[PDB]
Amino acid sequence: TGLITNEVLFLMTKCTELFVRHLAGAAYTEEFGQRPGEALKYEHLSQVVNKNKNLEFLLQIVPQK
Amino acid sequence: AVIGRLIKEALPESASVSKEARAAIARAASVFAIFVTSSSTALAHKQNHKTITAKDILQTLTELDFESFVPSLTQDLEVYRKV
Repeated sequence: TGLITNEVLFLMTKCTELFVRHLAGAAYTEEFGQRPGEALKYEHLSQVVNKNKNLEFLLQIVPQK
Repeated sequence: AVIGRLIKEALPESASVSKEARAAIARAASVFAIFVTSSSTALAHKQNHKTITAKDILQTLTELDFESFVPSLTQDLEVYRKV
């Protein structure tokens, strides 16, 4: 395994924050569509994580209570 | 954390996120980084590279079904390299 470049520390930081926006948004949008001012709860996050296939790696991290 | 704003930035006007939702999103983002790192290693490994590159991560992203991400990260890399 080689080292880890700055360009990578950068890219990694940059896409993780895009994913925070993605998971949040996706979770809300799948619950309240576009309706504004709604309250996002844990159920909504475990709901999209159980739905979206690209989120299956989070099935054990965000399980359904 | 800074995740509080990233969140309320991704959400519509007047939306709120419970402390559990945010916590969950935080853990989720953490597993994401580890997972993308891990996968980028494998792709960088199958792509011969000894070192993970900006294109090994962008390829993993898209190969991991987050192709939406790519265009901005590329726009960012391009601007990042000049500075």
